[PDB]
Amino acid sequence: MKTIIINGVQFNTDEDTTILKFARDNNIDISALCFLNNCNNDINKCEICTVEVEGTGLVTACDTLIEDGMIINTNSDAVNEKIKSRISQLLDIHEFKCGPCNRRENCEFLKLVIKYKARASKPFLPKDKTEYVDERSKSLTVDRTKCLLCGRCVNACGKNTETYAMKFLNKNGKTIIGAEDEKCFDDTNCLLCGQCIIACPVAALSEKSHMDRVKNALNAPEKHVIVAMAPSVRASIGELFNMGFGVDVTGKIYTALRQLGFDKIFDINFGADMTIMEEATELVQRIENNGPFPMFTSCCPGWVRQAENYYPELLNNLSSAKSPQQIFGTASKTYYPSISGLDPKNVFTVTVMPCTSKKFEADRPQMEKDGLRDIDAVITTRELAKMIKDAKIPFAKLEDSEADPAMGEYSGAGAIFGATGGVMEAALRSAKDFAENAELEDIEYKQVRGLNGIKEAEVEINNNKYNVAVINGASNLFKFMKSGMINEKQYHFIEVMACHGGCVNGGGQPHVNPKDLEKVDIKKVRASVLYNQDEHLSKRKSHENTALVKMYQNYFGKPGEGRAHEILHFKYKKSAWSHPQ
Ligand code: SF4
Ligand code: SF4
Ligand code: SF4
Ligand code: SF4
Ligand code: FES
Ligand SMILES: [Cl-]
Ligand SMILES: [Mg+2]
Ligand SMILES: [Mg+2]
Ligand SMILES: [Mg+2]
Ligand SMILES: [Mg+2]
Repeated sequence: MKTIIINGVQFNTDEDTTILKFARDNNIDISALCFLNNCNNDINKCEICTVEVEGTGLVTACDTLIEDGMIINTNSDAVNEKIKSRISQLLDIHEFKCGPCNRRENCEFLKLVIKYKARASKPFLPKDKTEYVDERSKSLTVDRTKCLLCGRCVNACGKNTETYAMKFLNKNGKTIIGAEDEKCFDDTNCLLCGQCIIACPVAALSEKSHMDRVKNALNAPEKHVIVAMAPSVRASIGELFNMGFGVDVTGKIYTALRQLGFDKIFDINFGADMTIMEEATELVQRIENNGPFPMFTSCCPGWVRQAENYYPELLNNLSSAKSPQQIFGTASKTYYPSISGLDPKNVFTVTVMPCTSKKFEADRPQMEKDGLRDIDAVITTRELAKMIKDAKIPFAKLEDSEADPAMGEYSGAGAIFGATGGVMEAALRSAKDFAENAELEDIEYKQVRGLNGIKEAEVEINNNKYNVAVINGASNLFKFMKSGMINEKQYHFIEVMACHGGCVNGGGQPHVNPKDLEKVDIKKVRASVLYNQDEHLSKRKSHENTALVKMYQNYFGKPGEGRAHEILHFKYKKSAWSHPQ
């Protein structure tokens, strides 16, 4: 037991925790900035969490454990003057121009500036931003006129991926954040997962914009612009319209997309059902041939980059099915003209993703056929919200509409893709039916769901027991491989997601402030929307999707062979040998 006094209030406690956590647990306001993910910036503490401890002086609450006898003051003039001073020193290195800024509505730094009425000693007003901006990547952008050097991106990359692809760099005697040797992120071991963006409290890290690609296509007379959103968008975008967390906004999105001028409203969940058709067929092929094993999923481009960069010997074990994004895109240039009369060259296919790595996937040289890209543009959840707001579309008051069905219907198995273990569960629902030539009623695989980092299960398919794993976050892939877990038993099918929680926690998603993250389990609440859709959909197996069945019957043929394999599959170039690299 300890006795603590905070702002005159005595507490008796046996907790072993920091001042900051104890105070917040007890409804005592203490500000913080660089603290996130249970880490602060050890080499450059922001000190926004400063408090006074009698007999010690000023201390950082976010990294100081409570101790018996402490008498703490969080709101004295001296404490508040120190905090204001720290914010002022940050304004000295910050281009404070919120009007056109992409974080204007949800910036953590602006909130602190306002709270403490802080002002720079000397305004930072660079007349030209070229030297501060890196837009080389297909997925990420850096604007160092906004960077606080808070280290939250560095810490978050370490925690989420263990790549440490985001680093502190010494650029002629000045500290910046960036990739190894100040290279373009894409040319390093970076996965392009954008977890560093999600951790950034300001507009310093962003997605590489595709909004101009999209607007130019919408305004081109002869382009027919398809749009299709990822599973997770419908569970997330409402947050950016003050609608709260866990709101299913599917119908409003379809309406908003029509109001933005898109010419066809499809859904990547249809592509999710296509990927299952192919992937479950491939798994059954491997089961009936008793190998090869394991098969890894290939639908998360952060994981694909992780394999290319660290485990290229596993590229030969990846499923060859394209991801829902790319498989949908391929079909949008082949099947869709065949049922519409559109000239394939005039089709422009746009996805809305919770993900920055998806932009790199869509821009891979070989992701095209006959000169036509599978996918022409990828906008994040954040970018779609901005497009809606710029168009003055009253999202929260829109009536619901439906997708155009031909490439827009989806089953409950497709619906769950955006949660960790969703691909696994969806794939098993079809694989078991295929292998057993049956229509099984027991389709829920709750043992692969949820936030555990490594989830294993034994499944019975056609009288044989098989082992599956769901790897939940890139750091957990490293743990599974480096610890030898892959060799502890024979795995047959392994799902890997780069973002912990699955795509509902992707790097293109709405930012959430640290206080809301403590109040709301964002990964669970966003995923709950998707599981709810599956629960109430009539068709809960990808192979029961009626639009999909017609597509295969009339155009692609049998999945997993022939035309479907020729067109809808992809093997990574780095799977084969080359030297040098
Ligand atoms: S990052 Fe925040 S404080 Fe800085 S200009 Fe943008 S909104 Fe304003
Ligand atoms: S890019 Fe963002 S998270 Fe990273 S140090 Fe700069 S302000 Fe902090
Ligand atoms: S995109 Fe992912 S791997 Fe690359 S620096 Fe950001 S968090 Fe690290
Ligand atoms: S888990 Fe989803 S959001 Fe994250 S990198 Fe992979 S595809 Fe993108
Ligand atoms: S929030 Fe405590 S040092 Fe930054
Ligand atoms: Cl249609
Ligand atoms: Mg620390
Ligand atoms: Mg220092
Ligand atoms: Mg148009
Ligand atoms: Mg193949």
